[PDB]
Amino acid sequence: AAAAAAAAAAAAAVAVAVAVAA
Amino acid sequence: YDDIGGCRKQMAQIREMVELPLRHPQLFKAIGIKPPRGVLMYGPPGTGKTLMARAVANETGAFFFLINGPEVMSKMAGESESNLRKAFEEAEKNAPAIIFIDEIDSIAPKRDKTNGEVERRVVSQLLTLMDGMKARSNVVVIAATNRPNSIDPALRRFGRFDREVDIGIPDATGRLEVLRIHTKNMKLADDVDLEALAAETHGYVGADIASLCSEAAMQQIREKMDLLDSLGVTMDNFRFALGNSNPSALRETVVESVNVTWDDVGGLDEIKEELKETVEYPVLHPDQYTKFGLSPSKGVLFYGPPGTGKTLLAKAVATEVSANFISVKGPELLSMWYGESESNIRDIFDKARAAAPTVVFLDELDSIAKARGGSLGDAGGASDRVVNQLLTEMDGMNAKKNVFVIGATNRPDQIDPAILRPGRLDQLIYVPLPDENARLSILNAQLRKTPLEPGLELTAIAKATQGFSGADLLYIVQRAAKYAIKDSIEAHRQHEAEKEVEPEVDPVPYITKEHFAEAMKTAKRSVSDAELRRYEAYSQQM
Amino acid sequence: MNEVGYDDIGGCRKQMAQIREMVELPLRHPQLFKAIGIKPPRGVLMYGPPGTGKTLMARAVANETGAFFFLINGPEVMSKMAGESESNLRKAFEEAEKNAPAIIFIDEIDSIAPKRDKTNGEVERRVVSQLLTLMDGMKARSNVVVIAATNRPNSIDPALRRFGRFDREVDIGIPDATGRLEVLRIHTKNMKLADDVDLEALAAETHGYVGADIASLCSEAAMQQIREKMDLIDLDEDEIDAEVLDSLGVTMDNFRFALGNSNPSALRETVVESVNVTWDDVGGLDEIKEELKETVEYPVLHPDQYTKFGLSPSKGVLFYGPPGTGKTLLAKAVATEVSANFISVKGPELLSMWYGESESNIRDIFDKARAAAPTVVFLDELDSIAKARGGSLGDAGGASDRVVNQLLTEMDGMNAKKNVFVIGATNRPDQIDPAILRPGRLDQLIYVPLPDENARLSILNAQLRKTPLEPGLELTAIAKATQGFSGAD
Amino acid sequence: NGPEVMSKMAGESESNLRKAFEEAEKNAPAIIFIDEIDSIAPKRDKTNGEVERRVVSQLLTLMDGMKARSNVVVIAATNRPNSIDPALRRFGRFDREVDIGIPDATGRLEVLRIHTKNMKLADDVDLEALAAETHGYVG
Amino acid sequence: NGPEVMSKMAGESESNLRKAFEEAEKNAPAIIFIDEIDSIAPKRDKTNGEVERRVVSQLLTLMDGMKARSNVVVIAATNRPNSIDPALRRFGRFDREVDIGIPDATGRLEVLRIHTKNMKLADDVDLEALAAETHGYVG
Amino acid sequence: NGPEVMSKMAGESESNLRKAFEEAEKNAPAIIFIDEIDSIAPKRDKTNGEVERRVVSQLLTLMDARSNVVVIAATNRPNSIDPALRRFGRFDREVDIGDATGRLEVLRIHTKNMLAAETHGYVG
Amino acid sequence: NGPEVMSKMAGESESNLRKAFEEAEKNAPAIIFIDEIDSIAPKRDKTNGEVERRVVSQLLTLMDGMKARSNVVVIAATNRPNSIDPALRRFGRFDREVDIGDATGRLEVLRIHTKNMKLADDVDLEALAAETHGYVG
Amino acid sequence: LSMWYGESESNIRDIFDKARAAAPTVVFLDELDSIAKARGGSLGDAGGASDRVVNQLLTEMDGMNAKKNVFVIGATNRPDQIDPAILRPGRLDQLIYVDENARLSILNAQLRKTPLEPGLELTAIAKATQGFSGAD
Ligand SMILES: [Mg+2]
Ligand SMILES: [Mg+2]
Ligand SMILES: [Mg+2]
Ligand SMILES: [Mg+2]
Ligand SMILES: [Mg+2]
Repeated sequence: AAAAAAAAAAAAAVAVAVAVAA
Repeated sequence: YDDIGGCRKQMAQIREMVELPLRHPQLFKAIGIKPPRGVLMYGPPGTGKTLMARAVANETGAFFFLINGPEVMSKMAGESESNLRKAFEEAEKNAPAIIFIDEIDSIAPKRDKTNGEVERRVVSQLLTLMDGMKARSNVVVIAATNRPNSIDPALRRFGRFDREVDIGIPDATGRLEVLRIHTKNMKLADDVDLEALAAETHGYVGADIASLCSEAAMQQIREKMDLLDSLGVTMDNFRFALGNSNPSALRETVVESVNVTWDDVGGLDEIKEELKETVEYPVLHPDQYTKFGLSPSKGVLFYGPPGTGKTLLAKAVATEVSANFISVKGPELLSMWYGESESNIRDIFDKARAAAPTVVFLDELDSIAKARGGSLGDAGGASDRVVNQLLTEMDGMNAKKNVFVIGATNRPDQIDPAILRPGRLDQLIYVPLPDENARLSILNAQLRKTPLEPGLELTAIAKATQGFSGADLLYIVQRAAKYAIKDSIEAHRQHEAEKEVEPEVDPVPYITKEHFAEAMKTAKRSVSDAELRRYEAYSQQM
Repeated sequence: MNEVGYDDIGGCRKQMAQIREMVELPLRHPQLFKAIGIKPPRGVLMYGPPGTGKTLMARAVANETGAFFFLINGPEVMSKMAGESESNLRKAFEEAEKNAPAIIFIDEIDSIAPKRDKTNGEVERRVVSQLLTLMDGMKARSNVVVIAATNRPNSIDPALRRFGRFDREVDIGIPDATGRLEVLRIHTKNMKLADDVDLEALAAETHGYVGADIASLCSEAAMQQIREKMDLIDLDEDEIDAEVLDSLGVTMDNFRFALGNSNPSALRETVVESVNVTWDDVGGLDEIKEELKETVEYPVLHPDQYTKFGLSPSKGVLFYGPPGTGKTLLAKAVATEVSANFISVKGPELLSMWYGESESNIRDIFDKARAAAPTVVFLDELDSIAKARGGSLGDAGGASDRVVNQLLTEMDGMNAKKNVFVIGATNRPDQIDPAILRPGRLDQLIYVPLPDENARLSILNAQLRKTPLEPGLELTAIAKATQGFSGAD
Repeated sequence: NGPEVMSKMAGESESNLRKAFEEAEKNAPAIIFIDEIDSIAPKRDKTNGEVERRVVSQLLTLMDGMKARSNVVVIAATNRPNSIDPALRRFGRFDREVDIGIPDATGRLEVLRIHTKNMKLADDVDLEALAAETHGYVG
Repeated sequence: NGPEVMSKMAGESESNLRKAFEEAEKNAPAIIFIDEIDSIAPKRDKTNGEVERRVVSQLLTLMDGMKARSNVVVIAATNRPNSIDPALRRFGRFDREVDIGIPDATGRLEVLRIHTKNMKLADDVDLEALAAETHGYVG
Repeated sequence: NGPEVMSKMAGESESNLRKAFEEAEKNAPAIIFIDEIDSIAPKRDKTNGEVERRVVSQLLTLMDARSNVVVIAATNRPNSIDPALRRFGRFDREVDIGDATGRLEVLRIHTKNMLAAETHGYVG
Repeated sequence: NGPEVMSKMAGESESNLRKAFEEAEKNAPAIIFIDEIDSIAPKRDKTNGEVERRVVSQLLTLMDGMKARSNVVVIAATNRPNSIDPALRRFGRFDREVDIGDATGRLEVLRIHTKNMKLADDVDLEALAAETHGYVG
Repeated sequence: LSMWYGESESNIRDIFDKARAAAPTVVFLDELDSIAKARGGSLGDAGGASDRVVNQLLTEMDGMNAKKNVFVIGATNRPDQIDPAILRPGRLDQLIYVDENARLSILNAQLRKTPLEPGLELTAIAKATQGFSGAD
């Protein structure tokens, strides 16, 4: 008999960055 | 068949499709065109899919075979494919039957982002079985999915499930038909006006009418159980049930009930009249719209100094307008993950659709569609994507299913020029600082329920406060109330101490004029002259 | 005796009546609903914060109603064999329908309905579809009602909320003062108390506790009494004498101590560190002290007069002045003395590198604040988080702008706005946005000036209240000599 | 142990937790110590994995519910409690939180005596000076 | 190896660590060398991925806990010592942090001799000069 | 290939790399050409993804180990390469494959089975 | 076709691709039609499976493994011009694409389809072919 | 328009890349003054962004040979604020100066799908309105 499986792999994120302006 | 209502055209099409290949196929052979076998149903949940399928099965009398979506799997090695094969074999071998697969998405996920070899197998087996469509069988398939987009596109191929029928949200006539159909077994009182109830059930769709009826019956039954054959649901009972309930789709986004009347918003009379005309005329004079042939505006932006009352007008519209209303906060849409933001904006606008009329109040628009000047600097790199999604979903709304989005920002200078373009959000209402008459109106509207002494002349206060904003007036009134409450507390404490060793029931029945006089010593204008200048400059420039 | 009757639940009389009606009337008086003509609703969803009484309500219904009762734990349905969970659900529903007219209780359905669109599990999507089909479809139900309990209703699948599947959604929310009194009387009907105990004062002084929180209070009070009287009596494992074992009694001091220790479970994550300050510890600032004290104590202690006049109270306040004058000291005094809950947050504490998590943190903080209301929220150095918009050419996606906009909407928007007091403390209010300074958000702008001679003397007396001093020493000269000093100096 | 319960099969972590609690309750009045719960309770709101949500809900239901616990006390240990689902930080589930923090001078002296009672020492060594000069040691 | 343990499945990497440690302990008093722990230990505070947190917790429970270790020693290697969970750097898990840094010129001479001894070279080449010349070249 | 071996599944790209190294070491002394190493070498400090640091550690484990097998790499910008990778035993020799006579030689070798001054900007 | 390449046997898709390519090289200088390439080529960046990557690598090494004595060409039709691997659009496999953006073919399709019914006696299919602009197939 | 050199420049660069890709084409630059602004001297971040935009436009328009036959059409209300560096010969030399009949045609194209009264003439509105525009 066959069977299933549970698996959670990953996701994605979108960071933010502060800069310095002359 | 008569039980299902509000879907005249779709029901006629389904009836033709199901009867012609099942009642007399001689004419189909004579013409030569073979009517299709697979039939799909699409639309919001509860629209009537299962009811319509059961009504077609009963009205036709053809043998039936229900395939519960998630019930096709099995425990033993390799029995789902055999189960589906034997189901189709019995459906063909027994008679010119009809097979109905409920929740097709549960079985035909897709052929791409679909793992689970067993699942893929079952999908391919179903695709093949539907591929082997022999007209001599005289068996048609009816599919009913509430998620028409997430279907395996191979099933959409010609030869299997080719004709779709978008059973959409019922209209006013459909709502009246559904109300009449559902209210026939119930003993309705004489005073009930189902036509009025249907004209008022603006955003209700399908099951929502049934919910309204059930709630009304329950309320009446409790109303007369607390106090036999003298049992009847009245118009006031049905009105109460309708007021309690909300449209089923927009259940999740149901805002908490904050009361506000059109007389509570002091001042801004012409602005409120124009807003009421703009929101009610497109929804009440369709004959006028048709005769004119001009597309009504589908947006508005309030701009002005802080505290002028933009959110108050939005609340008044949400309370008094006879349509649904979904409030959105600026940063609320943003999400950490990649894509989630635009997905949430799309879900919000989709929910706004399918329940027309709707009113999406976007508060503090300088957070959703801000002027994205900085681009060279790398940051989130998603604000442009959000702005583009909002622009596409504000410019892409169809003329049908009018959904007017009201925007509200305190500083319009940061609002991108794109959204303020014709078609997306045209009308720009400016809420100026109240004048003396507006200030008097605001004060009288805010002190409606406040008991006050007989000799109070609010006109003097208004005449004195000249540059004061509505928030300043609210602060003045709250300070007066606080001083009066303190005086009452002190008097009550003194009286209680004396009796422990005397004022009346209310030591301070009314807010004293001296109380307001002392309260107004600490009041000042909320908006300064630089901000007033900048807002006036923006107004005259635009 | 331990069986919980329908009277055990308290503070939720309305919801109790609604659930009792839906569960009993279609069974006690079916004739009434056949006479009216239509069938009653057959689905209920309980939702609210944890520790409010939903599972208690399930126990009460199970104990009271004589009909069959079937229990489904949330994840319990899942299994290892392929396509077996749906078999389990079918078995449960068939047994429920077959045996008798019955009530199924499906606890923690949140975990089983991941909305079917954000979820990616195959077994999960099949369990959702199998539920939908069993709940509604060809031969959906026959004299069976379903009760579900959840803590996050927005996670439930939209198809499950429509009429026909879950007709009524009851909100088991935070109790009110009368609810707290009823809960206290319910929980203290079995434990033996000293007659001096006064439950009304305890219910008044409890401000955000819901259900299990009050239960914890009672338990802790009892344990304090046990560890107050188990000291005089030795260990004595063999036996404890009758004289001590009886006539124990629970004094009000135990309840006060347990109230001084416990805090609402919702705020357990943001509980402030203990600090010992008092009002007499603050020298000078008499008028500001009394104004703040009355502005915080009036809405919470005298609600009838406010409702008599039909006007809402003032909420916000902003201290501003030169550094080292006593702003944070006043905030500490309010935190320790005033009865309302305290959430102390620093200025730049809540910002985060990710996209949107600053505003998510702000929304969570304000949601907690209005959840366990009444609360006072202390925003130290408001010029850090609330700056003018559009000032900076280069920015991290306008995060500061979105933060200030989120603050504006949370402090004033489409919310109930029952009772949250925002106190701001910044020594440079020029960077504060005018929208924030507008009345209705922070309406009271209190300037904390430099102390004069009598205020400097008051401060010196306040600061020397716990130090032994030369009896001949006087402070009047020191006060007369400092003319520009501050409290820190 | 914390991550000891997780398994690849769908519906097996919760089965393991159920088996553990059933074994604990079926035998005698027992004590359950769960170490490093910060890996099992990821707040069920910030996490996105379905199996994590399901395990958290299983633990919450097994801990509190109908016929929840019959004479078993549960102990948990964590290095960061703020990253736990609030539903677990409630009375009935985790009634009371003890804070085992940095010891003081007396505690450090006690620890030194405890750890230097089986080893041999000279007579010139005094522990009080060591506990005084030792400042930030966590024990 | 650093990344060889962890897998995409739910609760399999933790099984890899458990299998490794159990086989070692059952086998004999043994040494366990782990390379590039910085890939396994992202400090549980900057690691969004939940499998990472479970791996760190399982490792912590293996080294530290009830009867955690017996006659088995552990050695770790990371180019970036800072990039590691502070709970690991505590005594009992990783007691002593030894730095194998750049050697002195004498160490360079030793390295040159060790390399040179097997291979065959002309008699004119002297190692002392070359070693003195190469100051920063390591290993 | 660089972007071919990288995936979102945890521990699958490293398993594929280990499988490739075992197949290269199983049959014979062979030549491995791993192309575009700069996508899977983010210098372990500028990146945010865990899989990139994990696959650099996988390359360092499989590379340093080898039984008579030489590896070749390929990149455009050599500064985004881990120092451990550019070490002796892994990438101990760096070859700069960057004129008119070479372009004429390429024209001669490209016109064997089947202009050097005008095509001044042709890479090859 | 696209999704007709999967079989119960694991990896059988590569064996089917090799069998088809060796049959087309064995029989004659011919032409291969690969319909619905969007199922075989999932653009290699948004996908997460492994047998899709394996069958894409097999199709790449089979399009690349054509010598001069094969003399076979391949034709492939697609719906969207964006969900294609750039490794499949590289120089060597697919470089000459056409952009099919008529009335005679529409009249031919009409006379093919509608000639099996008792139609009418007063019909002019030239007007239906002229007034029909964007229909296909 | 973006922050400054780079993103804005890359936008104009890939706009002209799409233009040279879809040869022949017409690039209708609406409101030329807003883009050019006669770079001159402004001495700020906005001045630097304007100068970089003008330099990108000049170096991506002057590189158009007889091949690829693109055609840029500009339109403005104020011709005073346009850059003389963009009104030079060799880049953009034509100057079309731009009525009653066009106003009547605009009113007749705007009143196409409208149920107008039959007894109504628009020549009175055309003669009364002289310096108006299609938007008004
Ligand atoms: Mg249905
Ligand atoms: Mg507002
Ligand atoms: Mg509960
Ligand atoms: Mg301070
Ligand atoms: Mg330990």
